[PDB]
Amino acid sequence: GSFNELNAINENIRDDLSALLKSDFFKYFRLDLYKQCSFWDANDGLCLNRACSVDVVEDWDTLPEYWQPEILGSFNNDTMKEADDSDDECKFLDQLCQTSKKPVDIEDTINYCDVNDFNGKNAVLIDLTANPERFTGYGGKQAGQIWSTIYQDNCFTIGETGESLAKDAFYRLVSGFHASIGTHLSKEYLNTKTGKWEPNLDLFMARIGNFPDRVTNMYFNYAVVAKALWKIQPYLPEFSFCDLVNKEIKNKMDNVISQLDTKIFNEDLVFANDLSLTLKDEFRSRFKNVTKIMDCVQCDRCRLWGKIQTTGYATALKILFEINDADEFTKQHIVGKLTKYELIALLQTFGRLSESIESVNMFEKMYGKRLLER
Ligand SMILES: Cc1cc2nc3c(=O)[nH]c(=O)nc-3n(C[C@H](O)[C@H](O)[C@H](O)COP(=O)(O)OP(=O)(O)OC[C@H]3O[C@@H](n4cnc5c(N)ncnc54)[C@H](O)[C@@H]3O)c2cc1C
Ligand SMILES: *[C@H]1CC(=O)N(CC)C1=O
Repeated sequence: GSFNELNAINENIRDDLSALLKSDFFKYFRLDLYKQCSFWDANDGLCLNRACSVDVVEDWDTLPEYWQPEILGSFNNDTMKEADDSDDECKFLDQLCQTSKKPVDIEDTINYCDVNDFNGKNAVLIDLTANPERFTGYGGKQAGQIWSTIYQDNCFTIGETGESLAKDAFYRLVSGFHASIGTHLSKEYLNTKTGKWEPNLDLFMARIGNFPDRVTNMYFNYAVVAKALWKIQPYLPEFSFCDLVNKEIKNKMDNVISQLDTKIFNEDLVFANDLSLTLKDEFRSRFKNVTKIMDCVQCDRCRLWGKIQTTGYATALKILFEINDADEFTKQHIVGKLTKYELIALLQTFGRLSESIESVNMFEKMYGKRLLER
């Protein structure tokens, strides 16, 4: 029954959210090309023995050279650009249009990236519109080990208030995230017979359709992210007005968020009121580690989007935990302190979840039509 309300909300914002995500302000994301995987060599030592590929398509050996996993998951050249230490993504929403640099800086220098701890040994700005999440063929042992490690590190301090609650929330968030990716690779699948990317109903049923709970987890994630966006809206500063190109972005983000109001928000989705300060920080800490293990993903596009969504979820949790027991002054502070980096992650993550719900609707129709066919 809650699918009805959430999906209704999503039908109305779907197109407005899409256009926003395509704007100059939100279309790029800062990514460090240098991987720090605490296990195997992520950078060089490319994945051998297909320990990073999926059997799926009968056999890749019978498919053309340019349709292998390493290519389907690679970045587009003519899109990304070098990221400087002045990258707006490192700045706080408060520093974006601070009344003609109210914070002086008419001399010396100010490295916001280095300050806010963006120690990327080699960061670049990727065009998310030209590098969409899609089926890349990535999978196998590495993919499975990464997912397992993530799910297996669901261990909070015993003796705490809601240790069971935190454990359930963490699992659902990861599951919705995992499912979200499964829905996208099913929606954006490469038909090795026409070279066209098209919906693959059979894959979807296998990764999602026949496991209703994965669908439920995506709606849960959608509500969590939507609630975090709803919670910050009243404290968003005028972060875009001073920029000619993105002048209306702040207002256009308001158009979307305002259409999200639902009674579902009255619910304590991540148990903010039931988790001790110790679990809240442990919970947050687990997600940063998820964001870290993303460096072990060999597939580049998968890593980019993984970094985006995990960061998106970490931001949502930060918002919902902190804004919970906070006065108005603290709320403006909390929202004003989010980085552009974090806001892009949060909104882009909401975009992935919005498209996933839409894709489920779409696949359910394909399913219904194929059955009416036979
Ligand atoms: C962060 C990350 C990002 C990725 N991004 C992409 C991508 O953009 N494109 C692409 O083609 N591939 C991507 N992959 C891979 C994709 O997630 C699969 O791992 C892959 O298609 C191989 O499928 P599988 O059938 O081996 O495993 P999965 O379908 O990954 O299975 C893992 C195991 O967990 C279970 N499982 C599956 N989904 C859920 C869920 N939602 N909730 C609870 N359990 C579940 C399954 O039963 C199975 O035992 C990514 C992997 C990681 C680790
Ligand atoms: C998580 C925390 C812990 O000690 N275990 C057992 C190995 C977990 O599963």
